[PDB]
Amino acid sequence: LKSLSLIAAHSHITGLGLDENLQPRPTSEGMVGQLQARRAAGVILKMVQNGTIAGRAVLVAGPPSTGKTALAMGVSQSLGKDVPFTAIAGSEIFSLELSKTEALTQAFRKSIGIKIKEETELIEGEVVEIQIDRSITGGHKQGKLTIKTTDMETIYELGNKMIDGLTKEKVLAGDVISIDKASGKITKLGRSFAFVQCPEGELQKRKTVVHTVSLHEIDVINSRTQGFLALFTGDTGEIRSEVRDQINTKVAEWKEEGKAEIVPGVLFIDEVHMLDIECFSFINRALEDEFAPIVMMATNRGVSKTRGTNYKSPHGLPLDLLDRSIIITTKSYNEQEIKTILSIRAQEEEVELSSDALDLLTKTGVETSLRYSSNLISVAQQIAMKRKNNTVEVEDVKRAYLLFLDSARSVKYVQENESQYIDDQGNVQISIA
Amino acid sequence: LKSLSLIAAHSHITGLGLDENLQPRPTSEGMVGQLQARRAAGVILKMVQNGTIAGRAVLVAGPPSTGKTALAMGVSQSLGKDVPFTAIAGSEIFSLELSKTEALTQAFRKSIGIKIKEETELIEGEVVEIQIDRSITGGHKQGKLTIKTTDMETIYELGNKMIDGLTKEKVLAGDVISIDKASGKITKLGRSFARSRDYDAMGADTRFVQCPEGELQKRKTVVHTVSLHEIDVINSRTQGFLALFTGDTGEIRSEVRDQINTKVAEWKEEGKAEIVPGVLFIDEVHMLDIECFSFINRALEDEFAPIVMMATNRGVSKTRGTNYKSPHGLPLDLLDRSIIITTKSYNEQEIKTILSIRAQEEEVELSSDALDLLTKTGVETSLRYSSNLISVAQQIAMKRKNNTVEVEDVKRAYLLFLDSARSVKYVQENESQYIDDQGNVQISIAK
Amino acid sequence: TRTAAHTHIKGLGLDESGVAKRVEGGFVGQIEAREACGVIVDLIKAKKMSGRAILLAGGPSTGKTALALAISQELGPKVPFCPLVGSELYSVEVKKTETLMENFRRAIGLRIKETKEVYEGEVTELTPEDAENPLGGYGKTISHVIVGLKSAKGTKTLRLDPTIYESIQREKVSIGDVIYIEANTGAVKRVGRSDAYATEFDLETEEYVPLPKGEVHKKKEIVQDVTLHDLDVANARPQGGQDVISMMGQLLKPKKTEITEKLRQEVNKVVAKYIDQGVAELIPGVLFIDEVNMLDIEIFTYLNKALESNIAPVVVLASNRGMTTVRGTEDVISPHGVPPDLIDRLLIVRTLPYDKDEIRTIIERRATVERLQVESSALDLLATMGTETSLRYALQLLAPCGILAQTSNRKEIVVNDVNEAKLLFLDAKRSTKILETSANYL
Amino acid sequence: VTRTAAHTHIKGLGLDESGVAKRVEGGFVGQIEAREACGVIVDLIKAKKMSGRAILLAGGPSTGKTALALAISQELGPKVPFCPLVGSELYSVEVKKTETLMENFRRAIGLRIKETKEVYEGEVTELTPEDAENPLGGYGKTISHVIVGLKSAKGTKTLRLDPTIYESIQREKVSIGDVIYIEANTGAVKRVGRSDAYATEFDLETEEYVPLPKGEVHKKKEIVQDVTLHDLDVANARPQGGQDVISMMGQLLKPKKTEITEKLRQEVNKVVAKYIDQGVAELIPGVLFIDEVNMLDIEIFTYLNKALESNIAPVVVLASNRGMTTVRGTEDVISPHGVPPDLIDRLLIVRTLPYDKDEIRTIIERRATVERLQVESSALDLLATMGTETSLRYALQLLAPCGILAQTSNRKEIVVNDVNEAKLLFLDAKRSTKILETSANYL
Amino acid sequence: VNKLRCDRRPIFGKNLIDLLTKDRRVKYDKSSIIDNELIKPLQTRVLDN
Ligand SMILES: Nc1ncnc2c1ncn2[C@@H]1O[C@H](COP(=O)(O)OP(=O)(O)O)[C@@H](O)[C@H]1O
Ligand SMILES: Nc1ncnc2c1ncn2[C@@H]1O[C@H](COP(=O)(O)OP(=O)(O)O)[C@@H](O)[C@H]1O
Ligand SMILES: Nc1ncnc2c1ncn2[C@@H]1O[C@H](COP(=O)(O)OP(=O)(O)O)[C@@H](O)[C@H]1O
Ligand SMILES: Nc1ncnc2c1ncn2[C@@H]1O[C@H](COP(=O)(O)OP(=O)(O)O)[C@@H](O)[C@H]1O
Ligand SMILES: [Mg+2]
Ligand SMILES: [Mg+2]
Ligand SMILES: [Mg+2]
Ligand SMILES: [Mg+2]
Repeated sequence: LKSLSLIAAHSHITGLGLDENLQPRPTSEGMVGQLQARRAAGVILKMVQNGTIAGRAVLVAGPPSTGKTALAMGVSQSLGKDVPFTAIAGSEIFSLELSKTEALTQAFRKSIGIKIKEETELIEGEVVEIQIDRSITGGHKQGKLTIKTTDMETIYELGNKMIDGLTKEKVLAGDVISIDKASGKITKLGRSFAFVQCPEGELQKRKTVVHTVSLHEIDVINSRTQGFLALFTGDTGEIRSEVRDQINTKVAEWKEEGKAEIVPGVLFIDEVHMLDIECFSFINRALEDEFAPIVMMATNRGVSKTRGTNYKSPHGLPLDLLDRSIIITTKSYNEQEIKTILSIRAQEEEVELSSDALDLLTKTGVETSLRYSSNLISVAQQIAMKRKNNTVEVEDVKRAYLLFLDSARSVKYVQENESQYIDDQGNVQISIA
Repeated sequence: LKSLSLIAAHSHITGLGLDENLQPRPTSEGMVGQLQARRAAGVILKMVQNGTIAGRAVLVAGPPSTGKTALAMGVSQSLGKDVPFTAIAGSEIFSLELSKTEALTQAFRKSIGIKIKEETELIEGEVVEIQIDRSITGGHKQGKLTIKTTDMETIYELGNKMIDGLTKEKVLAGDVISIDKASGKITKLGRSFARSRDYDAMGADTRFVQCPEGELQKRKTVVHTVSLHEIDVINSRTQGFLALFTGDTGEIRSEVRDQINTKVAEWKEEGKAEIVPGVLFIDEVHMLDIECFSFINRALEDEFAPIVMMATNRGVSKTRGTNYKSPHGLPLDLLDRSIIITTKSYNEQEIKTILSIRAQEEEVELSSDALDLLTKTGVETSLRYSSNLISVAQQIAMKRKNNTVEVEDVKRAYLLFLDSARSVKYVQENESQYIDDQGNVQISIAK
Repeated sequence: TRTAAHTHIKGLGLDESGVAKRVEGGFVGQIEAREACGVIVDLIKAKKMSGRAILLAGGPSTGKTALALAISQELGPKVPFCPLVGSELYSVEVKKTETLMENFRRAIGLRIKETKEVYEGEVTELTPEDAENPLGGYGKTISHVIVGLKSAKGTKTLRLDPTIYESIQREKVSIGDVIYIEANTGAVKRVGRSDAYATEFDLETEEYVPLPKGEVHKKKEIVQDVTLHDLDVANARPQGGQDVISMMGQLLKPKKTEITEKLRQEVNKVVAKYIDQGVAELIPGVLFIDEVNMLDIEIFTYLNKALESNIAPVVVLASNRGMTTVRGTEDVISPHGVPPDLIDRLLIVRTLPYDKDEIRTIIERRATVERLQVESSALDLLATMGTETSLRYALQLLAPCGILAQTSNRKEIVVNDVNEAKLLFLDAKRSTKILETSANYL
Repeated sequence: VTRTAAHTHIKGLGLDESGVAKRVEGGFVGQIEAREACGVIVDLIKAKKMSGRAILLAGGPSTGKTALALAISQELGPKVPFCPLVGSELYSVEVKKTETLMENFRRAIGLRIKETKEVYEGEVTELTPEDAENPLGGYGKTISHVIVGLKSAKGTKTLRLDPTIYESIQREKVSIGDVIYIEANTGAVKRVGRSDAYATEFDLETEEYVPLPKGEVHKKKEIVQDVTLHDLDVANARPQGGQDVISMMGQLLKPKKTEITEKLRQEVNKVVAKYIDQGVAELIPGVLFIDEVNMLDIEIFTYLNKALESNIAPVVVLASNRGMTTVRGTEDVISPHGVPPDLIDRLLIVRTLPYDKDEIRTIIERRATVERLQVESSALDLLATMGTETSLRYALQLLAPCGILAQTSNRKEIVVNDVNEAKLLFLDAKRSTKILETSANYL
Repeated sequence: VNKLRCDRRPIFGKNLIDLLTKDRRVKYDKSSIIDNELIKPLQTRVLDN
């Protein structure tokens, strides 16, 4: 149900918070402000849910500490389960073992899922009697068992494999057991009287099971006989393109036959501002294939130099992708918006804040970065814990502020004491005298 | 004498010339001069022998051909055996298979040694005859065998598991075997001499041994000297013992390292194993990456950190991996947590004494005027340039078959082989003939 | 009894919920720094946050690593703590991102507690109990098996279900041999013959174990801990005796591979399932990185991405540089070599240089630790030297003075010994001056 | 018939018993000082006393540096190991350069091994297992011994073998009538084949036939095979024994170079020293030669200083041609011959002088005589003039096509018209550069 | 035979066969835990998939 969860940066964000008209609410689902950006994200989410288009690349922009990564996390949350979502960093593809093109291809393939469903009969009932006829140093053995439900009760004669199945795991009369006839798996639902009610209705019922596996797993499996281990150890290298083409044809014909359905997902790349020209050139052609997931790209850099080239390009990317990409911009944050963000962060961490404390935290997060206050809140609560009161006061926040330095203050102190610190040229002064 | 006796650059030096008061004699143990440096080396040696201190870095400084490598070799010789002493070069750590940090970690782990003692209870003795009642009762009828030594012999009763184990590795009596008291392991030592004449061609495993003497069973203790790095290598791999010889350790993870540290601490607390601090010496450390320097700075503050000594003949120059020039060729942070020992260039008297000791080392006798001329040449040239001239002059004298080396032979040797300055002058005078930096060169003499 | 620039730090030197004392736990001065460190210790002990990063910056020899050692000591051995260097991440075998992620996972720990009921003792006898079969038949039917257990200061006999016959036949244990039986799981495990039967044979390949002490029925609770990275590597690495992959691990070289995210998420899911039953208890750790100025810009970007994960533990960074350029970018200049975006994500803790009196106190405390005694005049001279050249030079010079005093058969160091040390051993400044004043390439 | 490649006309340094080099000897002319120095180095090598001594010889291109480095090896003799090397070959993909340099260093020094072995060989007349009737309690069923008779030309003999050798020969699948080979030391048994006496037994037969061996049955002999220490280290690191499936898989895998630890070399040194003390072996120092040392990196140059101070370091010689140049891997360090100053301090410098016009003419004459070609005096003088005009190697290379040109006209002598035609058909570096200066598209 | 026997004797294990197992020997007992169900090695994953 719930995986390993701890209070992180984007724990509070759960969904975009949009209406039926795709008009964002001022404060909903942990999202505050950024009305146009949220509306664009909702449009993209609706496009992904439609699933009738492919190869669409969207780049989000804005200064640091603006919420682009938060917007992507909200998009993932609103996307729900059953739809693949891959979030990777820019530097993740620089693999020493796998080619960068191969890593990008694997990332693209991982975003597309495939659903296959099948019907498996199930037999579940309460054990009445178990009888196993064996022979010491005799070889062949026999067995008989009686199963029971609320409505019906019969004796079943077991095969040779069933004897091993019921003997590998201890099975008694007081156990409630469901077994798949085709699969042969034996499951112990619970323990009856030696506290679970006996199964009702028919003893044997047929139920449908669906297996969801991303396409990249199919490529890895069919790449080599020993490639299945690479699905866990990650040790696969340079899968032949013919394998990918055959897999694409098989997937297309499966979708045509209706045996399986494909679920396009979203590939998210964080800090795309750093990458190589080879990666961009490969993406230019990879986005044009039929099985291209919708790609979201984030970049906080300005007009800088693309890695692998001497010249400086706008937005940190060459114009080739910018021609074929869609740009969503983000704006700064108002003081009231910062106050609401801090309040929602406190509510997420169940920390009680004084009104004056909240106002001064908002003012210092307006002067400094928002992340500074969003981090200082927990330390202020920890300090207030030492005073044996469950409420953060102005004095606690002031003590935390003077205890922990901001970037600008630290820069000023370093500049005032440049002799003490290590110079870029390597010179440093350590003697006090 | 156990090592190969080929004469190397540092062969005359043996130990240190210090006394019980740590006063260096002017000429002792094959070393001349450098009284302050020798006293510092003796202090460091006593520091290492104390063993209660660890994680200290000492620097050795001096111009080329001053005695830094000789001082390190003398320190190692004075330390003697049974104490690890790893001597590596700076450029050695650059490995394609292993990361530089892992190479430094392995070098540090090699320099620290460990002694482990083990006790065994063994019963070794020639067997007289084995009888088993396979027909009277059948199926481990509690057979009996007699074991004989040169001083004593008894009869033992054998159980079912004894018979089952003895069926494997069949014994036909008249053989010397050892049985384990704890696990009951059957080990065949060797046959007796009475079986030597049975055939004319023996098997590969066939061997003959004498009858063991003394008590039938003995309690003995064995002490092994294995350094840590071997322990980590063995623990890391299913068969790690081969990785020592092959050298493909495979970047051992730190988890195994901390497990080994905990095991060693537990053994030390139990008293089974004792720790023997060693010395790690890095030569020509002037060349190294800055990452290695930072890793050394961090790793010098660990409990299992052997004393590290480094040498460098470079002045204020550029450090590898950085554009800027640092003093002494090393970053200042490392220089902070270090002690620097400086060595001064030798004097003419010191040079001639060293030349005399080198000539005596090579079983070469020299004329007085020949020695004076060699010292005069080595004053203007370097000291290291004189030893090769000495060897060549001895070869020339042997060619002339006239006892000691004469001044004429030394002059001829100097004429035949040029010094660096003379070669530079000759190259500059004929710069057209040699290949220039731009690749341009002139071949034809005629213009 | 070995010390290396440390081991004289015992905790943070704080008090019971207040400002740290002037001298405590081998700490002198820098009250604000260790107060903040104690606040951080309380925060991690809360075990609620995730991905909280702090950074301390200051001049060389200002106790930057000492504070990290102190917080590591204060946390306790049970809490995981992984020291690391900036140069650690550059690995030939696998990309740097994988190594950083592996270290992150190794920082997080996990504790497992289990209770077991044990019935152990010497096997007095084994007697089946006969009863009438529910279904008519001429064959023998057994309803219970009677086993007697004998131990020191207590013996008992147990009546068990007859299904224990398979286990007792498998263990090949007959009579007068110590066995172990679990209450609910059943089954039996032979541990060795009773020591009283050792003399029954002249020779024996089988060890004899003494009878268990105390009652035959025991209730012991066992606690085991392991980090998440160990679970991941055990899941990924194959094990076995004769399956083909088993010696395919042999005749080859096992090397680090980029572990997939699906394996990590499966491990997380099973860990969550087990912890929902109360058997498990997750404890976050602390990751310590030194010389963070040496990290590549790509590693900085991946750190920025990873710090927002829901499982990322608390990391602590140290740097002794100021206005420098981040490695991998010739134009970007940021304080301490950390890119500005990463600095925006953490908290900066300042560190201040010490004074002459603090230096003297440090020297005297170190001398007490090193088990050697100095005079007041010698101590003052050493403090003046440390204030002149550097603190670390004075700290390193201690052992040579002890050795020199030992050579002179003296127990305490005098001014003459420290003078001999100063003339024999040089510091950085004199060496630099010699290099400047010499033209012999030295 | 006989092939010549810029060499093979040098049979040695050509020095008298007093060390004075003759004007013309062993395909060499001039360079008396260099030849005397090389002879001194040869004597030092044969002294087998010094270790790690290094010399370096420097000069312009085509000054005889490679010729001297080959003549010294020729004078040394095939017994003493001599491993030529080029500075570029050190950089290896599989292992670091330092490991390759150390491996070559250990390859340089050699060692000879003497051991005595006795062999029973001959045609198998009969074999007979002997089973003892006493169970003795210790075994169920085994053969006490096996009696095998061996026949050869000088006579016949019978043998008595323990069950291990019998099992080995049974595994060898040998019946009566097959020539076998028994080694007394290790008990090795190998089937040479069936004796030729049974060739006519069947009309056709897959098995080959071997003549009956000489010697009575049993022979005593010793082997004086000489093996360098690097082979010992490789064998220790890469064992060949074992019948395990894992061992076969390892044998199938390609042999990758690995950093042999210093501990293994120390153990090899210990056992070698023990054997040489016992007198069963003798150690012979070798010579390592590296050409174009300017191609080496600064790291290899630094490690050479540590390597040359080792105990078992052999004599190494170096060749270079550049003058004031920058060491590779550095930025501004300019040193003579592209060698760092410390290494130059550690070694000795030998200078090679250029050649006079008369010396060039004599070289051309000697080379032409080696190639078994007839050259007219006027044509030879013209060749000497044009070689002095451009280069000696140009004339040496042009000596070859002139023979084909003469053969085409069926004449057996080199004529001025032939060499002129060759010069027309083949251009030297200077003409190529001059025509390259004025051309449209890179010429 | 004397020479062969004398030469076949000085065959020394470089370190040991008992040192190896003595350093493998972990004093920590079996301490069976749920780690058997927590590890799920590669072969089990192949089998159940
Ligand atoms: N609308 C919002 N709702 C909640 N949190 C926000 C919002 N906008 C920004 N943030 C916070 O600002 C921080 C920085 O935003 P993010 O896009 O994740 O990284 P950056 O903008 O610094 O690249 C995040 O931790 C996020 O919690
Ligand atoms: N005290 C000494 N007595 C005799 N010879 C010495 C002494 N010190 C140095 N040498 C000589 O100096 C040489 C080593 O010089 P070294 O210190 O290696 O130069 P560098 O400083 O460039 O490393 C050796 O050949 C040795 O003979
Ligand atoms: N309060 C203190 N008490 C005692 N020793 C201290 C104290 N603060 C720092 N030190 C000394 O400073 C050293 C730590 O140096 P550090 O500042 O970590 O180096 P860097 O600046 O390179 O990280 C330790 O060896 C310790 O002995
Ligand atoms: N003194 C000489 N006598 C005969 N041939 C010589 C002499 N010097 C050089 N040569 C010839 O020059 C050719 C190439 O010279 P080489 O030594 O390779 O040039 P470098 O010195 O540039 O390596 C060799 O084939 C050799 O036969
Ligand atoms: Mg962001
Ligand atoms: Mg040296
Ligand atoms: Mg530090
Ligand atoms: Mg040449």
